[PDB]
Order: sequence, then C-alpha cells, then structure tokens
Amino acid sequence: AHIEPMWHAWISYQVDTPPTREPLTQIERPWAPKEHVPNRSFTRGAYKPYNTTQPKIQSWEPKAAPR
Amino acid sequence: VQPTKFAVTVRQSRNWADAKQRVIAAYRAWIRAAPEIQTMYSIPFPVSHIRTRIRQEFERHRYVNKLNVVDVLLQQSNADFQETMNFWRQQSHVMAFFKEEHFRGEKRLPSNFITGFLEGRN
Amino acid sequence: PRNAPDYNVPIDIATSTFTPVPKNVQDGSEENVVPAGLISGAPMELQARTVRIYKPAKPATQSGEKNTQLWRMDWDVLGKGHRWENPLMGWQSSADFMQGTHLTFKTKEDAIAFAEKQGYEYFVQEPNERHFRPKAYANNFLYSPGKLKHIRTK
Amino acid sequence: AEPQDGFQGTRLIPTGADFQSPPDPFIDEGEDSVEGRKVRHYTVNFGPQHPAAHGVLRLILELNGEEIVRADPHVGLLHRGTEKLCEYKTYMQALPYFDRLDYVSMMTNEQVFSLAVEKLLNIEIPPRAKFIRTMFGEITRILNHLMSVLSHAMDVGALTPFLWGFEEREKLMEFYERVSGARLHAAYVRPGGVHQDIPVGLLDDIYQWATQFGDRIDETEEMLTDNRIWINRLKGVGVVSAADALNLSFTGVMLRGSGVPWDVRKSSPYDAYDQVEFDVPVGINGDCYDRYLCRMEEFRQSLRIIHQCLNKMPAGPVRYEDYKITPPPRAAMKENMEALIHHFLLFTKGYAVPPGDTYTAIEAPKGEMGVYVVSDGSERPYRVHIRAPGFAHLSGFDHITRGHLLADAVAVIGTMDLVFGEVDR
Amino acid sequence: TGRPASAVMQAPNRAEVWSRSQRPRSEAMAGPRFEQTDFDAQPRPWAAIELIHKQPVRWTHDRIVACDGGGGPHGHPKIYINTDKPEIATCNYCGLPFANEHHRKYLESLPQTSYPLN
Amino acid sequence: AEVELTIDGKKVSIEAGSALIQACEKAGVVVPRYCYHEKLAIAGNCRMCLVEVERSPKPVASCAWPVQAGMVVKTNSPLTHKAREGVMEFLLANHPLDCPICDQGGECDLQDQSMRYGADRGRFHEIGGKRAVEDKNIGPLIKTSMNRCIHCTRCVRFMNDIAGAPELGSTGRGNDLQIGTYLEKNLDSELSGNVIDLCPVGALTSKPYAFRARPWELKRTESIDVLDGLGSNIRVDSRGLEVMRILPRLNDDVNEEWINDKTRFACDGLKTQRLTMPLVRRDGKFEPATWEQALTEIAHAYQTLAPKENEFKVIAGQLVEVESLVAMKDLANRLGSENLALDFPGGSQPLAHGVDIRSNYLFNSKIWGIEEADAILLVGTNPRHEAAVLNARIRKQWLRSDLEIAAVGQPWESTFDYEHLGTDLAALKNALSGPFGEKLKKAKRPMIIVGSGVTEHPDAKAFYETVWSFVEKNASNFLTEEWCGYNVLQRAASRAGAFEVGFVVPSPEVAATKPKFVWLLGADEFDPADVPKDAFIVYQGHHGDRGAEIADIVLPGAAYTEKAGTYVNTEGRVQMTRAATGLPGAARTDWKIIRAVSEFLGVPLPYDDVAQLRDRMAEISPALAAYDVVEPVALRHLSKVQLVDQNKGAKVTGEPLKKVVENFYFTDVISRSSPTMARCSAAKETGDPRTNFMAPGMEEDRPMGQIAYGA
Ligand code: SF4
Ligand code: SF4
Ligand code: FES
Ligand SMILES: [Zn+2]
Repeated sequence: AHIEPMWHAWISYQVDTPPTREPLTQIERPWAPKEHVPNRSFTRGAYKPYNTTQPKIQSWEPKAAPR
Repeated sequence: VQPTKFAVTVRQSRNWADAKQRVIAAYRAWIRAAPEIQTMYSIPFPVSHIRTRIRQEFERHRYVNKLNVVDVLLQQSNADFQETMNFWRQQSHVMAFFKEEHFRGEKRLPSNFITGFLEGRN
Repeated sequence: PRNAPDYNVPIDIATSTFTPVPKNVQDGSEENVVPAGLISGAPMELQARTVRIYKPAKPATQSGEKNTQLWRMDWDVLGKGHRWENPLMGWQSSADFMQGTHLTFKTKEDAIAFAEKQGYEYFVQEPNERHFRPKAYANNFLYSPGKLKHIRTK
Repeated sequence: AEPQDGFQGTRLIPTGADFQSPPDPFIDEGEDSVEGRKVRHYTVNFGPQHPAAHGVLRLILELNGEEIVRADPHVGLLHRGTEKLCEYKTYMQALPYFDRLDYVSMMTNEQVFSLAVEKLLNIEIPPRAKFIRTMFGEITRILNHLMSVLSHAMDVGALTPFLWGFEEREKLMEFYERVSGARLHAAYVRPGGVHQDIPVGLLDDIYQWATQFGDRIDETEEMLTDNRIWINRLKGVGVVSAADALNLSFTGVMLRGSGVPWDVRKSSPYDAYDQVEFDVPVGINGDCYDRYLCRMEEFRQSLRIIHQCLNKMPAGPVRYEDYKITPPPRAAMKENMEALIHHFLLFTKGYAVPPGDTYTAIEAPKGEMGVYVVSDGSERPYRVHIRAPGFAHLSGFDHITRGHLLADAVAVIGTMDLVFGEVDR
Repeated sequence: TGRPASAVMQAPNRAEVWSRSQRPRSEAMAGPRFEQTDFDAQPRPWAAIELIHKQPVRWTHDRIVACDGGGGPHGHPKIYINTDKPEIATCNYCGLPFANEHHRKYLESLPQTSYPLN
Repeated sequence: AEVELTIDGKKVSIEAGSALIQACEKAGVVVPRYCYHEKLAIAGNCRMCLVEVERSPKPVASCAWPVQAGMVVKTNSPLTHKAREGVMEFLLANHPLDCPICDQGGECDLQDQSMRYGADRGRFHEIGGKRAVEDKNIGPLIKTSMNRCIHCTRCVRFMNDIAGAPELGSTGRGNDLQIGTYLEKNLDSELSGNVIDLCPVGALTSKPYAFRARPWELKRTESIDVLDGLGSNIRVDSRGLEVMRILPRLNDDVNEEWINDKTRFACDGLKTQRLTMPLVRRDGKFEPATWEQALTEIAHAYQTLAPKENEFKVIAGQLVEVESLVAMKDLANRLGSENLALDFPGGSQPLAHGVDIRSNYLFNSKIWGIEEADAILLVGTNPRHEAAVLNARIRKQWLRSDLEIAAVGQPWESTFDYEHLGTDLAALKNALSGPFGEKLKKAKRPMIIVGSGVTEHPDAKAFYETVWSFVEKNASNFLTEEWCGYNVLQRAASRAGAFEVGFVVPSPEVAATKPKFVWLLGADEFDPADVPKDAFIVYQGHHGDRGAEIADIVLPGAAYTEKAGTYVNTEGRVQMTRAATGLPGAARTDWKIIRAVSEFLGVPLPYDDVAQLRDRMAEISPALAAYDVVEPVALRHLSKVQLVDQNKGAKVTGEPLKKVVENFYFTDVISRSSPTMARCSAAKETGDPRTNFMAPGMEEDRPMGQIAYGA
C-alpha cells in the first residue's frame, strides 16, 4: 500500500504511460492529500467510522412552568 | 430402515384407529430413547426432565381432530426422531429445544399486564 | 375468555422480548379450518399479531392504477422493536422479522382464507371507490344568465 | 374436495407400491451355523472438518470392512437461500447470484439465466453477443475442466498437472478481467447480451493463447492417459449403465461416459453453437476412465470452437437495441431525455418481464444446467428454481458406490464435477 | 474525545456544518471508540461547499447556457440554465455559476455575492 | 340513460354526456393522460389520450370526446400507437435531463408513460439546445423547477376552480408560455399543497420534502388525519423511524382526493418536541423517572389528597382517540368521578347540545350531502379555517348549481359568495324569519350548519333552541326519509368521539365541584380557569407544550402516526388509524397508561388487550364497531328534548359570535411544533414570497446560505 496511486496503475500494467508522462497527474487539486496515505490498519491511525447525521428524533426540553 | 437407520416410508393413516397406534408408537419410541438422548448429547438435565418435554410436545397436538394433519405431525416426529437417534443433530440443536437455556430465561413473555407494561412490552 | 390474553401460552425459540402475548393459538380442533399455523413451523408470534387486508389506494402522485388491482396482506408495526438507531453507524435496526414481508391476493376471500388458515389476527379495510359523475368539455363554456361567479382560464 | 376430505381420511391416494407388477416368471432371469451370523457395520463420518476430496461435504458411510454398504451425503452446508433472495431482487439484481452457484463456471451460469429471461422477454439478442457468449462459454468450459480434471488428479496423488494447468487458468482469468473487472464473478452475460463490448485488442490476445494451448493439453495427457497407476485408479471404477444414468438424472459427462450420445448444445442449440463445428466425446464403459477421456477431448473441442468464434465474430452491438430492456450507452444517457429516463427506470424499477414460466437448459461444463423461472408480469421474478447437475449427480453416489471399495470413493467424488454452491444453492 | 483541530473542524477548509442534519465532527468523533486514536490520520476531505464558491462567475450574453460539467461524456447530463433573473444562476449538477452581462452593473453593486464575480 | 358503445371490441355502457376516457376506465381500458384529472375540468391540451374512433378521420382526444349511441373505439391500433409515440416525443424534446436531481423520479407519470407508450431513444439533438425558463417564488411551501413543466394546466385549474385562489395562471405564448404568478406572491390557499401531488412532473414540489427521499424507499401506511374534524383519509409515507410526507388518498365521502396544508406539512412537528420518558417535577424542576416511579407517585398523591366525588377531573384534548376516552371514563367512574371535560371554552360545563341523541352533535346530512344542497346557512363558523376540504366541496356545488349561501357570525374571506346576515343570536332569529328563511323553507336539500364555536358561545343554549325549533317547524323539508337539514360541524377530531361515549360533564353539580386531582389527557387548549392552581396535575401526551409545562407528572404517550386509534369525524364516520412507526423512547400506548394507572390506583380496569377494550366500546355505542360507515340515526325527532325542551329557558346576552381560529397554522400541539407551520405563519405576516424564506438556499441578502429550516 506504500505505492503512490498513479504508479499503482503503472506497475499493475493497467496503463503503459508512467506517471512521469501522465497528464492526469498534473491537474492541480488543492484538496488532494499532500503526504502519501498508506494503509493505517494495525496502528492508532486506523479509520474509525461514525454516524455522520443527527438523531432522527428530539425529545422535549422539560420546562417546569412556575406556580 | 432401508435408506438409512431410522428411515420411515411416508404413508397415510387408513383410519383413526390406525393413526392412534402410530401416535402411541411414536411417543413410546421417544420416551424410551430419552436415556440415550441424555448421554449422547451430554444434556445437563435428568431423563425425567427430558421425558416431560416429550409429553408436552405430544400434548400441544392432543386436540387435533383431522386425519391429514395427524399424518403431517407423525412425519415430522419421525424426521425429528431419526435426526436425533442418528447423531445428525448437534448439542446446540437439542439444547435449543430446552427453553430454559436461553439467557433471558424461559418465562420469555410477561406474567400479566402490569409487568409487561412496566418493562415495555416484555 | 372473550379476547383475554393467554399469559400461559407455551413459547418457542423465536419468542423474544418484542413478542406480543397471544389471545388464540390454533390447536387443530377449529371447525372447518385447516390449521396451517400449527404445522407451518412459524413462531407463536404470528398468531399473536394482526395483519391488515386491504386494496392499496392509488398514489396521489400518479394516475397509474396498476398497484391497486390486487389485495395486500401486511403486518401492523408493533410499539417496540420495529426500528431503532444503531449507535455505531446510525443504521436502522429491527427486531420485527415480518417488517419487509407482504402477501398479494386476487380476492379478499382468498386473503381471509389464508389468514384464517395460518391463524393470523386480521382486519379487513374495504377500498374506497370513486363516485361516478359524467364530465363534459362543453361545461367549461356554459352561458351565465347572471353574475359570472367565477372567471375561467382554460 | 381436499383437504377437508382428509379431515376424516377417506380415499387414500395411490402410491407406487400399488402398481408393482410381479415379474414374468418364465423369462425372468433374476443350529449355530456361521452363515446366519450377523456382521456389524461401522458408520464413519467423512467431512467437512476432517479433510475430504473438496468442498463442504459431510459424507456418512456405512462400511463392511473395506466395502461401502450405504452412502449418505449430507448437504446444505453451503445452502445460502439463493432461490428465496432472488424473489426480492430485480432481474438485473438476481444475475450476480448466478455467478456464485457453480463458481468455476461463472459465465455459463449467468448464460442460462440470461437465456431464460430472454425467452420470456421475447427478444432476439444481436449476433455479436451470441458469438461473444459462445466464445466465453467455451473459455469457461476449459476453466472448469482445468479445475475439475486436475484437482481430481491431485486428489489421487498426481501433484504436477494441477500446477501446470492453473497457469492456464491464470491466462484465461485475465480475459475475464479484461471484459468485466473481475477474475471470477464477471456478471458479464446479462439478458439482452453482454454488459459491454470486448476491448479492441482482446481477440488477438485470445488467439495468441490459442496457438499454445494444444501443447498444454498434450503435456497433461503425457502424465495421465497412458500412466498405469492412473488407469488402475480409474478403470472399472464408478461404473453406471446407460439405462440407470438416465433414471438417476445424470447429465453431461456423467451421462455420455455410459455411451449415450447427448449434448444440449447439439440437441437444443442456443447462442451461436449451431454456427460452430465440434465433436461430442462419448465413452463406452461408463467408468471414471471413460469420463476422464471424454473431458480431455472436450478440452480440444472447446479450443476448436474458440478458434471458430475468433474468425466468425461479427460487427455490431453487444446489447439488444431497446433501451426499455438494456441500459443505454452512458453518452446517450447524458445527452437525450428518452435515454436518461430509460436509464433511471432500469436501475431503480427494472424492466418488466411478460408473465409466464419457462424451463431453460444449457450444456454447462458440469452437465445439464437448467433454470425454471416464473414471471408475474412485474420487475421481480415470482419464482427462480435452479437445476444444478451436481445435485442430481451426488444424489446417485449411493447407487454407484454401494458394494464397492472405500478406496474408490475419492475417484467417483472427483468423477462427478462437484461444486457445492451448485449442490446447495 | 477530541482536542486537536482535526477533531473539531468539520473540514480543513470549513469549521461549521453545511447541512442541518449533519453531525458536527466534535460530537461524531466523541465517545469511547475515539480514545487512543490519531485524529490527523482520520479521513477529513475538504468541504465541497467552500470550494465551489471560489469559482468565478462565467459571464455570457446568451439567455440560455448549456452545462455538462466540461468532461463531455465524463461530466453530467446536459442541462440548460436560464440567466434572465438579476442574480447568479448555478448549474444544479456541478454548481458552476453563470450570469448574464445585462445584470453586471447590479451584480457589481451588490455588497456581497455568492460567487467572486472575478 | 346509459348508452352502449364498443371499446377495443368489448361492450361498455355509461351515462350519456360522459367523456370517452370515462368509458375506457369503466371498460378497464388504460388510456395515457397528462392534462386530464377526474376532479378537474377537461382541458384537451396534452394530446396523450388520442384514440381511433370509427367514422372520425382525425385521431380524437378521449378526455374531450362525448360518448355516443353506437361508436366503436380502437385504443391499440397503429394510429393510436403512432399518436402516443409522436406526442411523447414532443413532450420530451424540451424536457430537462433532471431525473437524478428531480424529486418526482420513481413516481413520475412522464417516465412511466414514456417507458410504456413512447420510444426507447430520443431524436432531439439540436445544437440550439432546449428551452430554459426562470424559476418563480410562489411562497414557502412550493419549490419550483419550471423547466420540467409540460403545460397540462392541472395546477391552474385546481387553484382557480377548486381552491378559489385565482393567483396562479400562465403568461406568454407558444413555447414560451409559462405557469406562475405574473408577479411573485405567496399563494394564499390552505389547499395549495395539492398542486404538488397534481403536478405529473416535478415542476411544483414540496419545499420541506426537497431531496429527502426516493418513493421506493417509503413504507406506505393508509391512515386518517386527526388535525381536523373531517377525518381526511391520508397516506403516511415513512422510512423506518421517520415519517417523511403525508399524502391524500381517495375517499369521495370525506375528503375527495384532497387534504389541507396543515394536514400535509405539520408532519415535521412529529419529531421535535416529543415526550419520550416520564417526568416528575421536584423542587420546581422536572426530573426523569421510571414508569414504576411515576405511577407510584400518582398512587401516593391520590391517596394523600383522597379525592371525593368529582374532585377527580379529566380534560380531553383535540387529538385523543376513543380507546383513551373509554378507558379513562371507566377509570374516572371507578374513582367516583363523572367530571369528564373537553379542551375548549365551556368544555368543562354541560354542552348546549346534549349527547343523548347522536343527531344532536353530528353533521347529519353527510359531507356527501353538500353535493345536492340547495341552500346553506352557516352559523358561527369560518369553514375555510375549520374544514377546508369541506369548504371546497361547498364551492364546487356552488359553481355548478343555483346554491345560495348565507352566514351569521364573524365575516371571513370566502371562496364562495355568501350573504352575511349578522354576527349575533338576534341576527339568527331575523334570518330564519327573514328572506333567507324563505330560501330555506322553499328548498329541497336545505342545510343549517352550526360551528363548534357556537357551542363555546355563552348564548349557546339559545342558539341550538333557535336552530332546532326551525328544523321542527319546517320539517318534511328538513326532516325527511332522504334528508336531514340540521348539521353540527366539529373542527377537532376527538369531539364527536367523546360525544359518542358520553365523555361530557352531565350536570352543573359536577361542574361546580372544585377538583383536587386533574388529568390532562392530551389537553393543551384548556382554559386557565378549569385547572385550579392548587391541584395535582397529570399530563399524558406526546408533545411538550402548554399542558405539560404546568403539570406535576408528565407521562409520554403516542401520536396518531404511532398507534391504531379509533376516531369519529364530524358526520359520525368511525375510522381507525394505522401505526406507521413505533413508539419513541419510553412512550406507551395512551389507553395502556390509563389501564396501568388503574392497578396503581386500586381499581384495575377489566381489559388487558385492545380487543377487550374494543368490545367494551360496542357496549357503550355499537356504531364504534362499524368502521368506515356512518350508522343512521333512527329517532331524529328526539333531538328536541335536549335542544329545545331543556334549552327553552336560557339567559341571552347578545354577545357576538367569535373566531375560534385566530391563526390557522397554530391549532394543535403538532402544528405548533412544526417548523414548516412556523414558516407559513411568518410568511403570511411579512408577505415574503421567496421559497428559501426561512430555509436553506442562496438569497440575494444571504449569499452564504444557511442550514436552518424554520428559522
Ligand atoms: S419530471 Fe419526470 S421525466 Fe422530468 S426530470 Fe422529473 S422524474 Fe424525470
Ligand atoms: S407546473 Fe406542473 S401542474 Fe402546472 S402546468 Fe406545468 S406540469 Fe402541469
Ligand atoms: S388527457 Fe386528453 S388531451 Fe390530455
Ligand atoms: Zn454543470
């Protein structure tokens, strides 16, 4: 998993043009990860899933009316 | 018999007299096998406790007054008997038949209205 | 005892904390009715729960009537155990093994016959039918002897 | 007046026993004495934990010393409820379920379901799709026989041919990955044709592999066909007569080994098999050795068909040209209103299949594979039943093995092409 | 369960949620499962809502403008956008801003726009 | 005079003057359509329904063609095949490629009839491109995507003819003809959200629903609306835990394919202010408790106070089902109490109409009776705000007949022209003795409709005596075999059900007793005088609102989408809801809370299952066992003992009739917690027509957008 993405295609014979000559590697994406992302399993960087949405139901916030 | 150890050819009962003999024959084989069933699956219950379960299973269907339905129940009993006396069932299968060995208990339904209501539909 | 719940019914291995207490379990002695629910292998729970028998209404969003032709048998959702939020992913867990099951019938006597045979409690909802009224294009242009009362726009 | 007529049990229904005719006796050919002593048999469980020939197989055998008395295969260790799941899927969504039945023969498995759905759809697929499916059919037959024959050889001790031939499997799995994007579960053959067209350099790459495959077959035959250990392990083992093979529901090589000339590709031609030339190997002794020789010759006829498909490959579309059944090309879907609607509906609702039912059979690598589909007019099938040749074959294990040596059971388990995804479904 | 900025910021380029049912990262990545974990190693893609609004307005004189994402077959289905209202028109697929030249003076007058205008 | 004709070789008979498309539906022949709707005027503009008619050269619009004595119709000929394919091609030439982003997708008649009746591929590839059209702001409820519009005219015809709101129209000409309000304005109809359903395309979609779900992912539960007194038949679409939208289903007896806006859009209130666990107030602050802990404190506080007769008081709210009222009536009687009150002014007092005869309080001519009404008098009711789908039924009969309407009470802006005779009881007597009494006397099918706010009027005893004395004097007009002319209109779903089981305070003696224990059964509109400050208050309900905040113990109950409950509408039709979702949190079924408290109070109710309670209901009133029918009242004439004889001597104040709905959007607990109803209330006040007014989206003065809905 240490192999850079576009090189991964090259070494697996999915493409013939190496990334050194690959124009799609030249598109500037400021959101693209800057440092390489290896597999992080078996470390403390392992991906932790979570719910990305809010609860479907909201309970009443109790407001005891004064006497 | 011929196909495998406890194989019983599927036949209809000729009349209610015929059916009753099979039902008593089926019960007799079941409660007779209860000692073997205990030691064969290492059941943690006495043969008395196992034999009571046999009678209750036969008592759920005591009120059946339809001959075709009896033939269905008889065929099920033979199939269960064969797969028990042959060591085809595993201890998990036979143990699951005893309703006491579920971690939520055997009284898995509320006793009355108010216990089920206080816990939340049982 | 006149719709009393039988708190002493024998349980089976599929009886859970979400199973309702039944009123009437089949014993194989009912008059004239095949007791399929006794021999089907289905849990006791299905003789404790109520199914709805109805003709699905035409959706208000479309004019096609294809899905109103047949009779539907559906299980009512219980108070507890139909859905809850899984804490890990936020997925929707269920304890109702009948939640995604429905049956289709050509006639309601068929649906009732199947429900009586299995021992389901059932409720029959008859379909609302349209009240016929003739329609005419020329009624858009009727002569008004009096105040117009409404101005039509094609 | 059933079933209330059975409430009090009148008019028992006639059984096969009530129609047993006594044989014609004229022409019918068929004290503490130690001869009355009984012999106790020991019942041995084989599998699935203790190693067996292959797969999830619990084989329960009653033995008399070294001889088999009763053979009782227990299956369902891979029963996954495929037939029920198909009723909650569209026809598109049920197609990948067929890759996973005989899971070394994926494209012919999906071929049989496509042909059955095409029959109820009442559509004729384009000629190029017919030739691609026939071509991949014989590529998949070679993949299966490479797995079947060689792993059967490896079970009786012959390690080396399995290694040689699985490099051939690697080469043909590349063709599966080039067309789809999978080594095994291609989901490539669909009702209407095939998913996408073949890449523009595939035919020549198949051709290059074809020029060297004959030598691979020959070198396999160098180690087995004349080898006296191989012959002594297979000759006279697992014999079934031509008459009993038909009555046991045996199809394919299990039937042709007993001398019956029968191939579904010949008797009921499908795709492009009527446009290709090939011979049908048929045995005469109905034993494991004859069935091995039929399968080795099937290697050569498959290669012979593939070469014809390479030269007869026509131009044109690979998917039936009605966007109400097959998805439109992605460029059409992003370009015109009609195509986008048809794309939306096919991937959410699915196409509706006219009501009715059909039994459709093909000559799968393991024999007659059939599927029985009932359509209710909707987009989900009402009923999908799969006829697996391995199911019928394993049901005959007791008939072919009773009275024979325990040391021949591995030979006939391998002579049946047995994958338990087929058997249990 | 999170002190570092990767555990609080909804995205590297946006602190706040961008939908009402979006769970804030501070609550989502909280609880026992996030105790002994590297938070910079967690997947945190950039917020797409912040990036699309850096795109300048594509000015046009024509009333109707086609948008298919710019990849030809690699984009989205071709749709046609009306620029007659005095506002920035946005493609409902790719979010690209479009405006007619008739509305340039009023759009330049506006204190703040949804898109840079230049 | 049903003529006889041939369609596809099979004979069908239908009334003369019926449209050909109506005969095809009767014959079972499917004919594609876009402009035609059974409830709207025929248009004939889409061209989808063209069929072959013998002796007719041009293919003919089956929606506009009248049926004749002997016509032969071919709907599956090559000519019909060619017409449908060509018309579908023109409909799709300018249609935007938006089905991935369109909310109609999966429930679209353009997609379904393109698949069924059109070609598989399109032939429009013009370099000049498609028509594109600017979007329109028509209020906060309806998101518009006008490129999708196919010009069927259904929304204009509905808004104009049906809803009485002539603000939607079409401007321009040719390919540039555009539906909208020519100037951006809020569409002022409480029936506006019906255009969303009527729209075959996703050009007019629900703003609160936007993008949230696909149609195939929704469980569809047929149920009944409880935010009104009509019991409109509805379809509740839900995705597991969440209800996502309310749709109307057809019931020509009650709601006729329509629902009002609060019925539609208040379903977002079902998930925000919900009671999910018992609360015990302590040291002036609410605190969570178990169900054992809460019922114990009810039992203890009951003993400590030891209430005498009628010191136990129950007030029932607007959304309470009959199971809860019967079980609570059984409980209160076993505590010695007959103090059963309702949530409105004078609900704690005996009612001007009795409950001894069912016809005293019911809408006697049925909702269907409006279809034949000749003359209508409306006393003390704004029908647009109390029964809007019934209000549109009056407009429909008014448009197609010589029906005369008059009203006594507060004037309202009406969708039909009416004669305002006055505002007080004096005006009612003058009217019945005046020219409109003559109209009522000389009319087949007369109707007098009394509002539920008259029942809350101090002169209520004189109103029902005045009205019914007219009914008796002019009987054989008002009181015939085929007709009942006297009608009471209930704006709330629970009132007629409470009347049916006698859930009312019988005598002023019970009304005089000052209660020590008060049970608020989902009551939140109670008068702040029927609840004494020094009484132990128990609130049972599903929503934290006025009632819950002043209570000592809060018990979480169930909303109408979470229970099978029995409801009786204004006409006496007994209907049952179906649960779409389960109970949230630790809530319980409302009748089971009452049954559980009875064991703790030492008076266990006999019934444990809901079937036993439903047997008890038949003993109180056997019509409660007959669902989806209206049992006729046999002794109608006996509605004089309680409406005249007991009401003969009553003090008269002359105070004006009142407006019982100050704001349509805020009527019950569910709509007061609805973020969508808040937007409707805000937009009506400030006149804002923008779609994103308090919702997500870009706005000129809001360039960064906003995530909030309802704020
Ligand atoms: S209206 Fe119908 S056809 Fe048009 S975009 Fe929406 S779903 Fe597709
Ligand atoms: S907006 Fe919808 S309902 Fe109105 S005319 Fe266009 S398609 Fe018909
Ligand atoms: S339905 Fe007849 S023309 Fe539109
Ligand atoms: Zn775009």
